[PDB]
Amino acid sequence: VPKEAYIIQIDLPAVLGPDMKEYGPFMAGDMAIIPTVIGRALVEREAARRVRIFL
Amino acid sequence: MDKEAFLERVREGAELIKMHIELGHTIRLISHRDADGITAGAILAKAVAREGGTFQLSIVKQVSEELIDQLAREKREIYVFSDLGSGSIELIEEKLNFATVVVADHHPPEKDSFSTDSHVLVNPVPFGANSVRDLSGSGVAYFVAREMNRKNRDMAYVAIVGAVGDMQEIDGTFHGLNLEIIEDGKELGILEVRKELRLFGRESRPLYQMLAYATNPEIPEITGDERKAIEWLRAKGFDPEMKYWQLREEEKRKLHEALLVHMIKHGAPKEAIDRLIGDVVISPLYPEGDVRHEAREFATLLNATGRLNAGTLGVAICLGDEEAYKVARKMLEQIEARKFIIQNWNMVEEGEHAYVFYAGKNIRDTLVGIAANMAINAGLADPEKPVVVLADSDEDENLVKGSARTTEKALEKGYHLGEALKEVAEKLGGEGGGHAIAAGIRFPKNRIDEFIKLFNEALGRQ
Amino acid sequence: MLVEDLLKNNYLITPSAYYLLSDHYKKAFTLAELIKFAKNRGTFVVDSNLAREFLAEKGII
Repeated sequence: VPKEAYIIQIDLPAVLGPDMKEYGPFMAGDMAIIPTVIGRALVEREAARRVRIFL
Repeated sequence: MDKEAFLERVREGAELIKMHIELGHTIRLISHRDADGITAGAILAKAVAREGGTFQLSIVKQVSEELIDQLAREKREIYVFSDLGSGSIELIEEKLNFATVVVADHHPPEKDSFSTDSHVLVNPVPFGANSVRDLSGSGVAYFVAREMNRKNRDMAYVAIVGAVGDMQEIDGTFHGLNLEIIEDGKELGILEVRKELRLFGRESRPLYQMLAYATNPEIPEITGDERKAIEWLRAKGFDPEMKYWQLREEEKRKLHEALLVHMIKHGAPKEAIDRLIGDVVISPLYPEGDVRHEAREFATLLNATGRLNAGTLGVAICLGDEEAYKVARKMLEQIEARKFIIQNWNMVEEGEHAYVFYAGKNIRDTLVGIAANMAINAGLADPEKPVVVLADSDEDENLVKGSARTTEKALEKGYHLGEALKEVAEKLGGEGGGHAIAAGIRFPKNRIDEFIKLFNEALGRQ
Repeated sequence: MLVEDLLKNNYLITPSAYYLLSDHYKKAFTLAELIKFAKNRGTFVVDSNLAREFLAEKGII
């Protein structure tokens, strides 16, 4: 389950991922490592921005 | 300081975080809003990602019962507080005992450790460290992340950014455990310590704005007067529109010698003069002229993102995200500070020996000293009467902060603003005092009227 | 499997809402019906409140 870092820009309850795991809840402004499926959907909804962490 | 006892707490906190990472648990990170907390949050966020773990970072103004209750309802496995929590140890014991808690802070704690199990306080103060000069909140985060994985030493510059934002080097140099972080960054080549002018704006501000906005130290007759700063730099042979980093090394020495002489002539305190040239932390990772190239300029950008409810955007900058840096600059005061005090100079309370202008939240508590100097250098107040600007402390809703500024000619009436502010500080309940011509005070907000009568009576008695 | 299908069209769902809708998915309502109900409420999150209102409008008891 590929995961990336995102800044969630709205309040958000715990939501399910494809792995049936729970993710959240999120306070508006939180930065979390979440499955890309959820993050990309929030990005497309203009509700989150990707953040790159160079390791 | 008992450094070895402190390192034992550092390993405890680091081992707990890594244990939950290896258990597959999301590391819940809570960090403070200012530059110290934003860098501390990014240090721990990168440390968790480097171990292959998962985090969810919240940048908050303060730890409160309402915040702890929200965190408790999330039902997490481990909560990690950075740059806060030292004053909330019993609140955390009560509402988060069901989970692992790690507090990484440098503020004086109410208890030297937790009584509950799987709760570790990582704080150097109980081991003999100076809270305001031996290590900052980001420094504690750095120690914990370095114990988790020595590759996290590549965040040494980010930690110093928070240390400079926390004014750990207020006297021009670093002390205590900060020096261990600086040596780490030097070994990795990610930071360099210059001996230069310590004023803000060596990367992005013109030289006249660098001088006019000087606060640590202030420059007499120049702080708060952009016109005199432009005039002064021209007479000394400098382009006032040039940036400090663009000067040759010989041109910088010329500026330093000229500024130091100007401060000796106009009776600047020896403390202010000794702090003009000192440690300035630079990072080769960024181009010169970039805001991130210098620690103080970097810490200034982070504090800006924190005041616009965009703290994690500042965290993303510390993690190397280039788009977040571009977003922050497009998203982002002294000109409005002068416009406010001029267009609202009907709100003052002139007594028999001073002015008192309470601005509320309209002026930051850090710009109060500049605002008082601006009232003198803008045809607003009689230069023979000292000026005191007051503003609500952004860190305490029940407190207010003020600075007392006057001119040299007015000093020749018996005035001394340090002894005047030290007297009222010990008659209202709070800090206060300073030097002869410049001093500050912090007292309860509900006794502003008592301050004006006492400070005028104290000044008139001099 | 409505978690993946809603995610395919950029829709999130809470675990409690999945509890109330999973058994009814594809039997009593279509993915398009649930998506249209959510979009007309101006949301892309399917929570327990939206789920109960959705089953109510559909007559699913």
